[PDB]
Amino acid sequence: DTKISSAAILGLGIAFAGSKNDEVLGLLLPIAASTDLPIETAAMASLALAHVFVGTCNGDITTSIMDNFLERTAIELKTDWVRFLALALGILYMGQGEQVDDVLETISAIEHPMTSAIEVLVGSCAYTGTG
Amino acid sequence: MQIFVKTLTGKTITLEVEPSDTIENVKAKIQDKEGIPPDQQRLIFAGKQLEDGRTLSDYNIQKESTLHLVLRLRGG
Amino acid sequence: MQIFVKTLTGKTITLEVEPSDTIENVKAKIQDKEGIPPDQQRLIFAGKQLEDGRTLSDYNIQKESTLHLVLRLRGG
Repeated sequence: DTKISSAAILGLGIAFAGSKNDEVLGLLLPIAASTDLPIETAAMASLALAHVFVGTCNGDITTSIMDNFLERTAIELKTDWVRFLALALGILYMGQGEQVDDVLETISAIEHPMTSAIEVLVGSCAYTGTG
Repeated sequence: MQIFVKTLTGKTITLEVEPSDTIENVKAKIQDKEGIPPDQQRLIFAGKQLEDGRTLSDYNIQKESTLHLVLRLRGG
Repeated sequence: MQIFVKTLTGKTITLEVEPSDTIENVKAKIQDKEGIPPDQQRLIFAGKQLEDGRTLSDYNIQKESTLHLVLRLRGG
């Protein structure tokens, strides 16, 4: 059934929910992209932040998350998590903002047609899509 | 020429360079502006990524060009 | 001064060091405390990874400084 994991992260999310402390992040980010430890507790964490920084998007984030879709590295393992990850990159922003438009420009500027699926996700959303 | 550098955080930088300038020289100028180490930088421009050594001329990078700068894949 | 070393998910170790202390030296103090060998350590601060040799003074690392102890292992 439900893995005690969700219950854990859930508590943390409600813990530093309203606290723009550069500490929690200084710990989550690494565990999410410290280029070492597995990618298990990593994926989840990534979402944890998204929930908090759901509104105000930081830099160190989009930076690591971005440098990931490209270099990826964090390859120690693999199974199924690109779904939740991609989702974050989407809600990563508030919604109405050409900011995302620029980002896509970066993903397009670089090869790696593997993330294509994503380009269609974020793209379809926000601007350039509806009609 | 005066080229711009847009970071993935939310800020731009106006650096005065030239065509003969080597990407390496640029990265250095940045390290002096902010504090990011060369071994930890990623410059992208309309075309692809700028490799070290080459010159801004190779990438036909003109003036007022926006350079997408991104840090290495880390956490902190 | 007394610097702190927070582990990704272990504990916050406190070590008495100085500004003239070399990173390598610090890593040694940690290896003596826990059991992690230097060739398997990685002190990260404000996202800026500290290299061996340098001193806690070069990074301006003052007292009660929180150092993010991270692990690493790559080469191929």
